[PDB]
Amino acid sequence: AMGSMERASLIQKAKLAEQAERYEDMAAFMKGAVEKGEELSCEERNLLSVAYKNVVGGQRAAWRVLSSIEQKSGPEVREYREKVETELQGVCDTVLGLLDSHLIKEAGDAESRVFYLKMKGDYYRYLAEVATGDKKRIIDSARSAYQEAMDISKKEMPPTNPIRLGLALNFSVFHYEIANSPEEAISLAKTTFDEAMADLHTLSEDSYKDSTLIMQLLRDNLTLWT
Amino acid sequence: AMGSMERASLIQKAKLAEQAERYEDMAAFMKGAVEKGEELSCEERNLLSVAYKNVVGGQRAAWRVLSSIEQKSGPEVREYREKVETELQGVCDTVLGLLDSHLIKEAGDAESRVFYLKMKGDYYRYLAEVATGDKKRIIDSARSAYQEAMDISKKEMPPTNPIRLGLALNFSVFHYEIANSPEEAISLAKTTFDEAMADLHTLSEDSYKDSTLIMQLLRDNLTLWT
Amino acid sequence: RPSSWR
Amino acid sequence: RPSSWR
Ligand SMILES: [Mg+2]
Ligand SMILES: [Mg+2]
Ligand SMILES: [Mg+2]
Ligand SMILES: [Mg+2]
Repeated sequence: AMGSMERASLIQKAKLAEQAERYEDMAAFMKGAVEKGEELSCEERNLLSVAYKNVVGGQRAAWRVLSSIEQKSGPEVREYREKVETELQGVCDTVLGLLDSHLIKEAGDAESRVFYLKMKGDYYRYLAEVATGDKKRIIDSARSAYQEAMDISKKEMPPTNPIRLGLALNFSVFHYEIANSPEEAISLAKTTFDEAMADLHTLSEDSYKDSTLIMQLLRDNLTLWT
Repeated sequence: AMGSMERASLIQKAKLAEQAERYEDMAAFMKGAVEKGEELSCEERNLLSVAYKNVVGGQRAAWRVLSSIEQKSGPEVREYREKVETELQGVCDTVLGLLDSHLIKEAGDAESRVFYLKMKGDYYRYLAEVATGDKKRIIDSARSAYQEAMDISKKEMPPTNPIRLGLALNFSVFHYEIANSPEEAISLAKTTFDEAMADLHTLSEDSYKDSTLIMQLLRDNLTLWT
Repeated sequence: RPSSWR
Repeated sequence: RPSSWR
């Protein structure tokens, strides 16, 4: 639907939609920008991620409320949970489709390729949260994406790089919540935290603030898990 | 789109959507229930009101953010504000359409007729907030609806009745913010508050809590306005 | 912004 | 629920 709008206007409107907390609009603007076929800048990648994370985050929260009601239990609660589930799956498939056509294959720099592979892992993870039918193949798809991202990140990025940190955080969550691997989750969070800590001395004040924020999330998880 | 779903299932799903904070869904379920053509119960009326108030409330907040950006200022901010504006107008027209076809004409009891006329006033008020083109006729439509509601409420309901209180609160806001009548707004809020205060002695503990909550909103406005 | 019913 | 990146 956004084929007639200029790329720059789509990006401008995504920023306006963010300010207005209109995340569905923001996602549609960024989908349109991606479909222009040009690579995305760092800022643009972040706009894409914020938009879809907010959309799917609302869906996931609703799904969890409905699934809890359904667990406690006519066909209505199941029907509605299924409706929300299908809508969530659709959003995940849309994101995965953008990554596959053709953001990942055009991403050569480590910052972009890791970013997109992390996103791929995240959206398969969300699919895994609701899967019951090929749960295993979905889980393996998430794992593979996260693993490729981690292999690049460890080769190409310092241990304090925020995308490297956020990837490791989310892969640890994948292990704990999806793969039933809490020890792997804790290991990963601890090693990531400690290697980042040892590299903080290299950073500026601003970079330090960025890295330590994400480190605190790793710590929050380790506190919950141990 | 809801023609094939049972009325009771639509009401059940509206309640589930509320619990899930899926207000767009909740509004669509309640629109479907209204279009079954039966009158609505008290609880059902409240579900209808909560759904649309949450939908339009988000639109209004976004419109305000965009209008502020536009005031500070290519065509993009105006275009997007216009998009959100048109979507808001559409929701208001949908609600007004349900009230006109045929909720108001079938509402004979004071509790239902006042409720619907208050809603009619509220949705014209939201249309007035964005109007620039027949602002005057929109403002007069709100006023007339609120005035009919107030005339019934004063005849048929005690001064502590929550719907009577909420009507007076919103009509006072209409005077202050839309009609450029701050003295009328303050008068109305003060008289409403004082007449309610004098009638609290007649209430149960639970009814007292209900009435005093809305009275506190009248007071909050009088504090802001004086 | 004043309070309307909520 | 643990924290993922936010
Ligand atoms: Mg162009
Ligand atoms: Mg490239
Ligand atoms: Mg039937
Ligand atoms: Mg009747």
